[PDB]
Amino acid sequence: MRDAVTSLIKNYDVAGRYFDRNAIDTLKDYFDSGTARVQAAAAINSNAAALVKQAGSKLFEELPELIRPGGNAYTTRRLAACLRDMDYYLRYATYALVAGNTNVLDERVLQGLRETYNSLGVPIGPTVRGVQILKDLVKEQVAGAGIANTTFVEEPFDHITRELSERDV
Amino acid sequence: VVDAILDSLEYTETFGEDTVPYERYLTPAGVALRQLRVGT
Amino acid sequence: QRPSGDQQGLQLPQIYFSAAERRPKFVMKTGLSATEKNEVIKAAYRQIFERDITRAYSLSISDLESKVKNGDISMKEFVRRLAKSPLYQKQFYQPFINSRVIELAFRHILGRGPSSREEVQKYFSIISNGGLPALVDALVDSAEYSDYFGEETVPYLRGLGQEAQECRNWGPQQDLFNYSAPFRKVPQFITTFAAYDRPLPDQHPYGSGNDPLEIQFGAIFPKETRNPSTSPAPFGKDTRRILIHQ
Amino acid sequence: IVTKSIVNADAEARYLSPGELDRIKSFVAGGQQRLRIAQALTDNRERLVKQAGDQLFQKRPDVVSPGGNAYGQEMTATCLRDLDYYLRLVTYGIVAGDVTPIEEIGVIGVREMYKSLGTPIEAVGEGVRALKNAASTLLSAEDAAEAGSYFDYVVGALQ
Amino acid sequence: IVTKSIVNADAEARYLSPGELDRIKSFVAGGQQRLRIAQALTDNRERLVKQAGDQLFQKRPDVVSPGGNAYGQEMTATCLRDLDYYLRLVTYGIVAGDVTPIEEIGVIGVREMYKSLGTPIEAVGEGVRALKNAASTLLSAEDAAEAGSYFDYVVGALQ
Amino acid sequence: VKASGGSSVARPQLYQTLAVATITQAEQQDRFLGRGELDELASYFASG
Amino acid sequence: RLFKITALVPSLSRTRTQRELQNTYFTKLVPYENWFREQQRIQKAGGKIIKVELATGKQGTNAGL
Amino acid sequence: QDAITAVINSADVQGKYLDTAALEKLKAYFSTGELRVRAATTISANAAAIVKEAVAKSLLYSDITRPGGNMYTTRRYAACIRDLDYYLRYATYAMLAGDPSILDERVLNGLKETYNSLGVPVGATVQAIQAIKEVTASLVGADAGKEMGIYLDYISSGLS
Amino acid sequence: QDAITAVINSADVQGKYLDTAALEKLKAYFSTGELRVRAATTISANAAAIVKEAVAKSLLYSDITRPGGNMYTTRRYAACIRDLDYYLRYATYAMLAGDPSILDERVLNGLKETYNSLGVPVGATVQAIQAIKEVTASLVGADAGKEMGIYLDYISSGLS
Amino acid sequence: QDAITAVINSADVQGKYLDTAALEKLKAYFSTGELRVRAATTISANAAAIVKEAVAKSLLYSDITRPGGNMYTTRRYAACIRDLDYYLRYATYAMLAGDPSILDERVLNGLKETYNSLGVPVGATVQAIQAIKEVTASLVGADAGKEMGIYLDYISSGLS
Amino acid sequence: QDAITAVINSADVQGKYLDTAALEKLKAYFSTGELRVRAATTISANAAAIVKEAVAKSLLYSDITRPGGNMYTTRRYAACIRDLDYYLRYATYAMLAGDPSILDERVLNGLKETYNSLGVPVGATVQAIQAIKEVTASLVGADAGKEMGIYLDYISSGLS
Amino acid sequence: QDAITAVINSADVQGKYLDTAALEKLKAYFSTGELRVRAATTISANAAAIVKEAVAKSLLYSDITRPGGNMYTTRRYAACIRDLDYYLRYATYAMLAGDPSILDERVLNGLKETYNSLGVPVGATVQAIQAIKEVTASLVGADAGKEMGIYLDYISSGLS
Ligand SMILES: *[C@H](C)[C@H]1/C(=C/c2[nH]c(/C=C3N=C(/C=C4\NC(=O)C(CC)=C4C)C(C)=C\3CCC(=O)O)c(CCC(=O)O)c2C)NC(=O)[C@@H]1C
Ligand SMILES: *[C@H](C)[C@H]1/C(=C/c2[nH]c(/C=C3N=C(/C=C4\NC(=O)C(CC)=C4C)C(C)=C\3CCC(=O)O)c(CCC(=O)O)c2C)NC(=O)[C@@H]1C
Ligand SMILES: CCC1=C(C)/C(=C/C2=NC(=C\c3[nH]c(/C=C4\NC(=O)[C@H](C)[C@H]4CC)c(C)c3CCC(=O)O)/C(CCC(=O)O)=C2C)NC1=O
Ligand SMILES: CCC1=C(C)/C(=C/C2=NC(=C\c3[nH]c(/C=C4\NC(=O)[C@H](C)[C@H]4CC)c(C)c3CCC(=O)O)/C(CCC(=O)O)=C2C)NC1=O
Ligand SMILES: CCC1=C(C)/C(=C/C2=NC(=C\c3[nH]c(/C=C4\NC(=O)[C@H](C)[C@H]4CC)c(C)c3CCC(=O)O)/C(CCC(=O)O)=C2C)NC1=O
Ligand SMILES: CCC1=C(C)/C(=C/C2=NC(=C\c3[nH]c(/C=C4\NC(=O)[C@H](C)[C@H]4CC)c(C)c3CCC(=O)O)/C(CCC(=O)O)=C2C)NC1=O
Ligand SMILES: CCC1=C(C)/C(=C/C2=NC(=C\c3[nH]c(/C=C4\NC(=O)[C@H](C)[C@H]4CC)c(C)c3CCC(=O)O)/C(CCC(=O)O)=C2C)NC1=O
Ligand SMILES: CCC1=C(C)/C(=C/C2=NC(=C\c3[nH]c(/C=C4\NC(=O)[C@H](C)[C@H]4CC)c(C)c3CCC(=O)O)/C(CCC(=O)O)=C2C)NC1=O
Repeated sequence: MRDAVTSLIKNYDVAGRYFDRNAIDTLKDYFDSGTARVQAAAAINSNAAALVKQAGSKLFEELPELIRPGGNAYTTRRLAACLRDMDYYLRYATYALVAGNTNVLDERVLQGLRETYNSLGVPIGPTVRGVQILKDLVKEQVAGAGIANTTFVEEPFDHITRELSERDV
Repeated sequence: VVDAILDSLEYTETFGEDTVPYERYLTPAGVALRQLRVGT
Repeated sequence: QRPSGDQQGLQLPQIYFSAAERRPKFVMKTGLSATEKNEVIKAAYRQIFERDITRAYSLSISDLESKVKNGDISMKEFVRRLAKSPLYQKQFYQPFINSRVIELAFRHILGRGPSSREEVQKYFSIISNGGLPALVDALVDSAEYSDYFGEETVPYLRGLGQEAQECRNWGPQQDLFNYSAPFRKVPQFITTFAAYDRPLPDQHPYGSGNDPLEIQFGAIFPKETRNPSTSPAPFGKDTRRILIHQ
Repeated sequence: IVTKSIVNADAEARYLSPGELDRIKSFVAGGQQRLRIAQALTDNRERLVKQAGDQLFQKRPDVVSPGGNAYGQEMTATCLRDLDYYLRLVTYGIVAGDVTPIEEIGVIGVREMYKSLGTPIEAVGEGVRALKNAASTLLSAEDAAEAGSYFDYVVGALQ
Repeated sequence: IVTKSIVNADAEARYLSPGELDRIKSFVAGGQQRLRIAQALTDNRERLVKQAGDQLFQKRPDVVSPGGNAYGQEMTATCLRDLDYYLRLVTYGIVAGDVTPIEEIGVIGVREMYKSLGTPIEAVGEGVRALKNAASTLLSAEDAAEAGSYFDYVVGALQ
Repeated sequence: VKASGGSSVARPQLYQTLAVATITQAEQQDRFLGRGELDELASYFASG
Repeated sequence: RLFKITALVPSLSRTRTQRELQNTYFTKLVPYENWFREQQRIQKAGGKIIKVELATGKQGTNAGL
Repeated sequence: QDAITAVINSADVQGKYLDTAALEKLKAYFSTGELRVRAATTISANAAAIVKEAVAKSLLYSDITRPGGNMYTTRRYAACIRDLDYYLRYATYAMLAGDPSILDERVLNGLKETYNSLGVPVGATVQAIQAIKEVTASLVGADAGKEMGIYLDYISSGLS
Repeated sequence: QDAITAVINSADVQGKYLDTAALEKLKAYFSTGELRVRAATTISANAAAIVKEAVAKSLLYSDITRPGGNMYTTRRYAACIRDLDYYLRYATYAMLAGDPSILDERVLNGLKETYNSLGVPVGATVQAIQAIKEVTASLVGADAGKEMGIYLDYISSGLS
Repeated sequence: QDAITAVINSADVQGKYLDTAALEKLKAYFSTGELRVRAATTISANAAAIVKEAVAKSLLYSDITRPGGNMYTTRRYAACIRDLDYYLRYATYAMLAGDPSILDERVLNGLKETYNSLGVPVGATVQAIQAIKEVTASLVGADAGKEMGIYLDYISSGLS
Repeated sequence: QDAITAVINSADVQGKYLDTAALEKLKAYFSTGELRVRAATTISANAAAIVKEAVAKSLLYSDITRPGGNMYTTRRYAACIRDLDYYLRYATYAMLAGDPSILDERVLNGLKETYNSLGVPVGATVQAIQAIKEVTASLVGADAGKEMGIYLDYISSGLS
Repeated sequence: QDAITAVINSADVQGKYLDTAALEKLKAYFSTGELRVRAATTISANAAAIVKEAVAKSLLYSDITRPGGNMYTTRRYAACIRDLDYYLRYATYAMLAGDPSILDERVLNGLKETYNSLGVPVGATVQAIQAIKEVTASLVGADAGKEMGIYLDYISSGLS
């Protein structure tokens, strides 16, 4: 797992050279973004458990078949597993918020996701759909407590999407 | 499948109409086992 | 809550665990009746060698049973003295390469498959510097062993119902928990874990078993069935392989 | 230092505890001083390798002696290149704030490498000590303390 | 059979599943027939040992022959005492409903005992078969079936 | 994700059922069912 | 060279894992170079070490263990 | 291979002549060949109707044909119909041969490799082959539907 | 899985209550459970005699137990007895469950992979399972021997 | 793939319409396309000069072009120029697409396999791609040189 | 396996007694065991010096130990020394056994899979094993260096 | 490659001109080419007689041509004759080139993979190549039979 400061160290270590001006420029970018990132992560951490419940509510508002016979969130035994997967996606999105990379989502979430989801019969379309109910709610919560520019909050959920994506183009 | 392989343009333009076919490309593993052995 | 660096912490809900195949968990207790010790001993044999060595071949160490029945050495000591043994070396240390021996000794003792790349790096360094008894000692003494089996519980498999599972080793652990696990002979864990960080390989897009050999005659492919060597990687639809051009 | 807290809270099933968020916010605050210290050690590298080779070959003349490893111009150039590598890893550890990306590249297998190269490790430790002394002369007091931090980690690691 | 279900549900952390409670209730119902079968085998023991020795020494005369183990009055008395022991353990297994308290006393180490006594185990199996035949003649059909159950377990165990 | 591993199917039980659980207890100790593990299902199939 | 040790290791984390809650008090023999890391592991859990006793070994002997 | 060719091979690798058990096997095959041929004819009648009914039973109106599913793109729907037609056709060949070796040689050889490479869901494929088996066992009768379901369950078991 | 659990699952995935066809299936299972239990008891009686008679029928005095064969070494003979005892025991479990899913889940999962890895002959295994089926159908009667032979032929068909 | 096509795909696999964040991504791409096109034009101007300057910076007068090195034979020097022209051209394509997927699909697919098969030194290739990146960042300016160096460092990182 | 155990196995699978050719093979092994043991002793003397001289001959001062190479990181240098010590130790075991089966069973089993997974260069490994072979053939003499080079070239040929 | 081409390559990769040791190697090759050509002519005379005598020495009247052996089927006997003709022909090419690289490039490349895939016995192949070597060393004389046996033993050693 690589940080936003350690990924530069890997990129500059494979060439064997020292720090130059451009890496110092992106480090200044990360270092003035960090104070806002910590506050956004505290605001998302505070109301996370209710975010999961409202994400479940809007996810079942969207596609009715998720809570119907031929679905996967049928009983509570199969409902609690979908809700803890919502918990997992929010947790590693906050990890990627404080890290500033998408390498945490790559290395710890997305790497065996197709194998488990095809193994258990779990769908993928409603999963990324639920990921984005989560990020709309998280955008609302970050915009509530201060922080004006919310694109760094916006990116890790979309990266999780683009790798869970069944690419057809 | 045979008719579509020989119907194609990448056959007629490279080999031609009167050349016996011959091996032109190999896989990277296929050259790893070939060249890199005890007598290179 | 695992106690490590690269392993992740997970939570399985309490509902999901109840609706799963529960397994018998044989504690030692050294005082109970005459069959109820032999059941625990047969369980230690059935889990450490993946098939019971007696009733099936009828050869085993009869020296160590006489101490486990009494209570001289506990189960964490008995598993240790059973693994670094001449009997276990003939079946699991002698056929396989060290990187496959590490994963099979993870299944026999810890009851799981390797969780990270850092895990197999450290345990390969340990088996490298000290043989199989150093690996057995570093495995039996751990935090993951003693939190799970303590001193007396015979080791047991932990699939997708017993404890929460992670995505990253789900594929290889699903094939490790099998009777047909000690025939792969090709290390399924270090290969996948170090193919994760690296880009794609040069194999055929429809699996690795499609690539024939190139020796003037061909008609020869690695069987999916003869010796598994399974490594499928997701290729897109606009790929292009790289070719050497004689 | 963010990867440290992330894998630290990741082994547990809990989130990042907000004391860890406080330490990340404080590191984010100190990052500007870290970047200035790293640039000051960056632009003055050849002075530091020169004075480190000075103080080392004054301290231990056996690398200069023909029985030692660093005998001749090629071997002494490889020696100063090793000191350049360690100064580079020290600047990486100064930016990262925690010694993981420097131990991962310079510490974790160094004893068997230098053993199967023939060189003694104590002379390398004295070379990093000379680098620490020269950078202590180059920087201010609060900068030399924070540089001698990671230099001290390397000196303790090579022993 | 209650200890079987109790240690069976005890290896698990679960309680006794109510299907096991159903099998315990059914065994509790059949216990009266079990007690009558055990008393009928109890009071007629010497007939069963006599007819078992009859059918065995008619079947295998080598124990009678002086090279065999059961040669002479003392050795043949020890032989019929062994058959008495096995009939006693069969009555214990008839009462207990499951073969644990008979295997714990007569089966679990019998092969090495009879090997280091010199006696063949197949003759002991034929003796328990003769006991099963004599008890099948002594009992009714539904009683001889349920006795030949545990006698069958002993015959399979000694082989 | 760049590479992958070998998935299969996973069939976890949706609920504990009696007459799979009592088959399961004999599987985990690889014996035939005992003299009352039969006798439960004997009464169970009649009380069905 | 084996030691006879009586010890007691509470995990302090059974309530969030919902484990078997098996006994944590044992009297076991441990070999010579093994008791080192056993010592260390028992101290990792804050476990009390009641009594360390010699089972096998004469102390002060150099060759032959 | 056949059942005839398997019997001849098993008699050949011993150097054995055709004993009476092998003649029993061949005469049982020559008895069952009647309904084998009739079943193969009526399965060759309406294979497209069987595949249509099977996807309407199992795969349609799920999330699989919704966006995000593996059958969303229309080339992927056509590939799904192609794979199900393959399973039905090779099960017909294995039913008429009376030996599942052609399934092992031509279908089940490198198929899990391909389906894990492409990300094809395996359980939905198994349920689709199950729906194929139910539809053709209804269509052909029970007596030949047993032998059809044996090779379709062979494909389903080797796929898993 | 059971036949009961399969009926409950098939009623569950539709969201359907227990209709009369499912009650017919469960009542047929509750009718057949009598001979199911009696057959399982008498197969558990003399499993070793069944395996002994099966190897004496099929595998003994062949080239397989001669040197060069796969059953020449005595550990390989013991492994052969172990595999046949496994087939008989899991066929007993599938007979008492009334559903062959445990054969698919516990026996037939990766078995052809293992038998082609070790070089185990498959046709001799199929003939040994056939001899097992004939011996236990003689021993238990025809009426339960049909259901025993169904799951033993399921193992034989999935093995091939 | 594009950045446009990646945004459309990420919106498609959820079944989501184009929300405002995706419109922000597309409008940022439509803002940056100006300097993207101008950078691609001036890189297409003098690609041969860039490759010449890069080998004169990194690879020339080393031991690599001496006998024993991998660039000693003149066909190997021509193959070196070909590989560097490939890296620059595909980095130009990935810069104008704004998405590095074509590098993963067309260059970085089986390249370490080839370079370890032929015995090509990897570190010298990484330093040559680094010299390419420095030369084109000097030639195009800093503002487009950042985006050029991102994909050239992507090739360098995937190669290692 | 041994040469003794291979001779016994080849005599066993035929059911053959020990004929005179097998006794010739065993007596040739009992003749060569003298220099086998002496060679194994002096190779066990200074294995670290052999590995040091081999990396100083082949791998050092190349691009492999430079950044970008596979031996740049110090844990990768330690892993390189570990792999070369493995090759020398298992070649010593195969030399003293007189049969290369332990190389096939313990080293060459899944090694190309690992080296293509990690991106380890194969040709540099082959040249390092070649330098190992030259150093130990110089150190032990020509007469035992032939048998050492046979198993080291066996590792090199199976690796390629 | 040749011995000439190997000498030229070894002089080329150093940038060295043709020194006197290389001229000694080429003049030794030009001395030995006489008997090389004469040996190749008389081996090309009666290759079929050599293969016939070799199978009559080693492989015939064994269990290998009996049923159960790998040469029982007549297509497998023809494949055996083809493989032995290949070994003799490529050994003739390597004898006339004076360099075993064509054996490594064209025969010994993926041959153990093929022979372990098909289940071909390796030791019987080694003994057949040994009988080939004895027959052609008798037929050509000792002085060229040494060089023929060197490359045939090279094939035998690489096969094992
Ligand atoms: C309230 C007086 C009545 C009632 C109301 C109710 N239920 C829900 C939501 C759910 N109910 C379930 C139910 C089950 N899961 C199971 O496994 C079983 C065992 C057979 C049952 C009954 C589930 C999974 C949900 C959540 C998904 C859904 O909407 O169905 C609601 C909606 C609550 C909300 O808005 O979040 C309401 C109003 N159920 C009762 O018990 C009363 C009769
Ligand atoms: C909810 C949005 C969707 C859904 C979810 C669902 N998931 C499961 C089961 C599992 N999910 C996981 C997921 C992860 N494990 C990880 O380690 C990570 C990265 C940190 C992830 C994302 C795992 C391992 C399981 C298996 C259970 C376990 O944890 O051991 C289920 C249960 C399936 C069943 O039938 O039992 C469900 C229902 N399903 C939906 O419909 C939503 C689209
Ligand atoms: C190597 C030294 C060594 C010894 C001796 C040893 C003995 C030993 N004997 C035991 C039991 C026993 N030991 C005996 C032995 C005897 N009782 C008698 O009446 C006779 C006088 C005597 C036999 C000559 C018996 C009868 C038991 C059975 C108690 C039981 O298990 O219920 C037990 C209990 C558990 C078990 O057998 O498996 C141990 C540990 N362990 C050792 O490590
Ligand atoms: C960034 C991580 C990293 C480290 C640590 C590293 C060490 C390293 N030191 C080397 C050599 C060397 N290292 C030294 C070291 C010294 N001179 C002395 O006397 C002192 C003991 C010490 C330095 C003051 C010498 C003398 C050589 C040449 C030895 C030889 O040629 O055998 C070499 C082999 C030659 C080379 O490829 O450079 C490596 C790989 N390389 C790395 O990439
Ligand atoms: C309740 C559990 C239990 C068993 C099983 C048991 C067996 C037992 N059988 C014994 C002897 C014997 N057992 C037999 C047995 C036989 N005669 C034959 O020919 C047949 C093979 C077989 C019976 C039909 C004989 C002949 C002896 C005397 C052997 C001797 O004196 O060496 C002895 C030694 C003498 C004694 O102390 O009685 C024991 C302990 N004891 C037990 O407490
Ligand atoms: C529950 C389902 C199940 C099965 C069947 C199973 C089989 C199995 N059979 C094996 C070996 C074997 N299997 C056989 C069996 C046979 N070879 C023949 O010639 C006969 C045709 C056939 C016997 C009827 C033999 C001879 C071996 C020995 C190979 C060896 O160990 O060297 C092995 C290798 C390791 C070991 O036995 O302990 C496994 C895992 N595992 C399972 O979990
Ligand atoms: C007994 C047979 C056997 C071998 C050989 C073996 C090799 C092996 N080499 C490895 C790594 C490695 N192997 C090498 C070796 C090399 N790379 C190069 O550039 C050189 C050409 C070559 C050294 C001569 C390196 C550099 C790594 C480090 C990769 C990494 O860990 O990041 C790994 C990954 C994990 C680990 O080292 O601890 C294994 C398993 N395992 C075995 O059981
Ligand atoms: C130029 C180097 C080269 C070789 C050697 C080569 C061998 C080769 N031998 C084969 C088969 C075979 N190879 C053998 C040979 C043997 N089996 C035995 O029992 C004997 C020990 C040995 C003969 C001396 C046999 C019997 C087969 C038949 C297998 C089959 O086709 O069913 C096949 C499978 C397809 C085919 O023959 O047409 C190949 C490719 N190809 C090559 O390009």
